Amino acid sequence: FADRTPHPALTEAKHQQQFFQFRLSGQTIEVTSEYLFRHSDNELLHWMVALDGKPLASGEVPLDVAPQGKQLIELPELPQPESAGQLWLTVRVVQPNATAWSEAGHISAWQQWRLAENLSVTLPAASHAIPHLTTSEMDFCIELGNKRWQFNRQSGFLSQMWIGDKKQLLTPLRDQFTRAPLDNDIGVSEATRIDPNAWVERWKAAGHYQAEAALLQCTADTLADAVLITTAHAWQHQGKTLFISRKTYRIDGSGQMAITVDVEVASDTPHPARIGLNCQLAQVAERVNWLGLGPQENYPDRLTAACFDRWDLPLSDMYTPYVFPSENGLRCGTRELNYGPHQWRGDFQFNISRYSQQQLMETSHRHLLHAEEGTWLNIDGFHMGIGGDDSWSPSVSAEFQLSAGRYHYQLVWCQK
Amino acid sequence: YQAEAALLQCTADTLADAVLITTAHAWQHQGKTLFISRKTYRIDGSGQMAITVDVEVASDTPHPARIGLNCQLAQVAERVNWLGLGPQENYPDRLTAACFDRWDLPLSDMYTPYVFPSENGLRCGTRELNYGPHQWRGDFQFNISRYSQQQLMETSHRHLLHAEEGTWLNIDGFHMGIGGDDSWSPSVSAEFQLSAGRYHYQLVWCQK
Repeated sequence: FADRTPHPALTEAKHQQQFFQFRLSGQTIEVTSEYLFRHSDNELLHWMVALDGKPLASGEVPLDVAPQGKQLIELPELPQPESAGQLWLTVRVVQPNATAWSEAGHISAWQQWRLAENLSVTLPAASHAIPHLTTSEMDFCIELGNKRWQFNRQSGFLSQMWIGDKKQLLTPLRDQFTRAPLDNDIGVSEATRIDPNAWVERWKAAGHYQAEAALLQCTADTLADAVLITTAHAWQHQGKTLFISRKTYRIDGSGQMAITVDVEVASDTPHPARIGLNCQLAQVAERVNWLGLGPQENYPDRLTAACFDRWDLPLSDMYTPYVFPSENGLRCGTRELNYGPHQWRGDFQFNISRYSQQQLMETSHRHLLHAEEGTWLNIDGFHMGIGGDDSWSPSVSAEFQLSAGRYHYQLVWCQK
Repeated sequence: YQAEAALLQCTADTLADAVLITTAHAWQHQGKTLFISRKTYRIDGSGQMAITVDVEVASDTPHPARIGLNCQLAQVAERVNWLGLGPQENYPDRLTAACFDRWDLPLSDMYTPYVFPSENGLRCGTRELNYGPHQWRGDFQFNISRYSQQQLMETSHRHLLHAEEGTWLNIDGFHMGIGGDDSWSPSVSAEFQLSAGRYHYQLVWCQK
């Protein structure tokens, strides 16, 4: 920023430009120096092995590597854990002494890898309680304990949840296919000249920002130990069907709601910016806790610098205050997200903030944004790349466009 | 090639207009779980069985060659009719020459008689497959023949293959590339390896 505070992209540049390169082969790390002139004489290697965020082993090895040379580092016999989960190895190079340009403890390079994984073969504990379905003309209602879920039969969306008598939502949980456009999506360098190839112009012409959901199907069933709700929706613009969404919600005896989503995208509409859900939660909590890539904002084509771990930040750090407001704050590769009493599990991307995608789209300056009631949560199965080879022509590479035609993802929403 | 399936779950429910069967299986070798498969079968009033499959693959096992189903059908029909890429054999990294259309061939053209027997005969990008009275719909790859994968693996020469009873059908959600930059080192590019960790696909099996 003009006051010399960093954008989140500065950390991506730091990692890609590091002077040490690392390879892992079994138990050996190979450290290669990209210095031309100096020996590594102010460097030590911290390693750590963790299992789904919880630490298991650590260590430090002093680096002694000639300019353009290699050093092999053998790790001690790693622990075999009983429990299920992915093991991660993380190395960081730390400078123990101050320089002319850095403080003591400056981290100059890092790298992360997956080691062994144990898949969970334990079937969930069978609960005695059965959730109760009630059916009016307007609604399906599911009660279990103090918990309640309500699905509106005209819209076919989850419209409210209660814990006790405390309502949890301010807006229903609905599909989302759009983002507040980034500067690379707008694709303008001269304010007098408009490109029709720009992502935002293609999305606007096709009607993605205006598409209205039509309900196709909405039904409810009692199984032995669960309630199943099944919905389908079509998004249309002027006769043309752009997207179809088929969902199942399965509410079991433990109180966990499992959501399964299957989406079809017309092959001739421009590829959507995202495929996910959004809602506005009634509460405002101080912290956000997640297990996945961080701690900084990261996108599918800018995530090499983020590391998988357990992160905890205050809510205001989950928003990036770009001077011209846009989509911001995404965290990728997430397995678990905790916010107040809510927990979401899956394999997803999310952003969480006090500003809707709509408010970010209609406001031209950050100082004119005002916090909305509650918190806006965007949970995505899939998200387009952000580009940036330049900003005045389309620049998202084809491997980061959402061009597969069929998409599938699942979440579990529960109360921790 | 040795992994044994262990049953985790198998339950049945009557819905308003359908029956739902739900299964889970773990494939193991010496304590280590290699794959987990969760399936639903939903049999409705029109007689269509809808099958939904979700697979997890351990990150540290080598990427599998395919993710799909197989069975041996009792009947032997003369023709195979499909809507998808053809008419020749095509694989995920060798399909640029095949065109999407409606193809009809005799069963013996669905097998490629390579002198040293191997996996052969795959057709990709398929939306519909008709064989005798059966129809399968989805978005899948298939091969159909009189030889099991096991017989093709254990036999060294094509002239020693013998037709089995009925027909062997392999239906795949996903299939690895075949390589061929050379034949004496690994040569399948990373975009054609099955490295995603989680896989999902669905079929409808019905009688036409």
